[PDB]
Amino acid sequence: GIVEQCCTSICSLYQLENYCN
Amino acid sequence: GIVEQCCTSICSLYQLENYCN
Amino acid sequence: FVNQHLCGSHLVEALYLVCGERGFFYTPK
Amino acid sequence: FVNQHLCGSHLVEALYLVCGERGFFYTPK
Ligand SMILES: [Cl-]
Ligand SMILES: [Cl-]
Ligand SMILES: [Zn+2]
Ligand SMILES: [Zn+2]
Repeated sequence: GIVEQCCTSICSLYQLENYCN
Repeated sequence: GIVEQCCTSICSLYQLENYCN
Repeated sequence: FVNQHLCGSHLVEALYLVCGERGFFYTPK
Repeated sequence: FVNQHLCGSHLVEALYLVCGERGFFYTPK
């Protein structure tokens, strides 16, 4: 999930875009 | 939607719970 | 609309605290 | 895990910025 990916390493805005609708 | 309901009036905790998964 | 977006920023934070492990869905207009 | 809870608070704020009008679903573990 997003917590696993982005709280263990820094997620850029482009990486966070994958979780958008 | 949540913006219509809760940005025009103060929504309680239970009203916000309607937008949980 | 800037004012609408500012309210939405607080909308997401409140849902995160209220919903907890369930999570939430947000959709602007 | 308090730090996990704190991290999720910034995550939902970040999602609200990038997704914009598209919206998003927040589904933690
Ligand atoms: Cl504000
Ligand atoms: Cl923090
Ligand atoms: Zn503000
Ligand atoms: Zn913080």
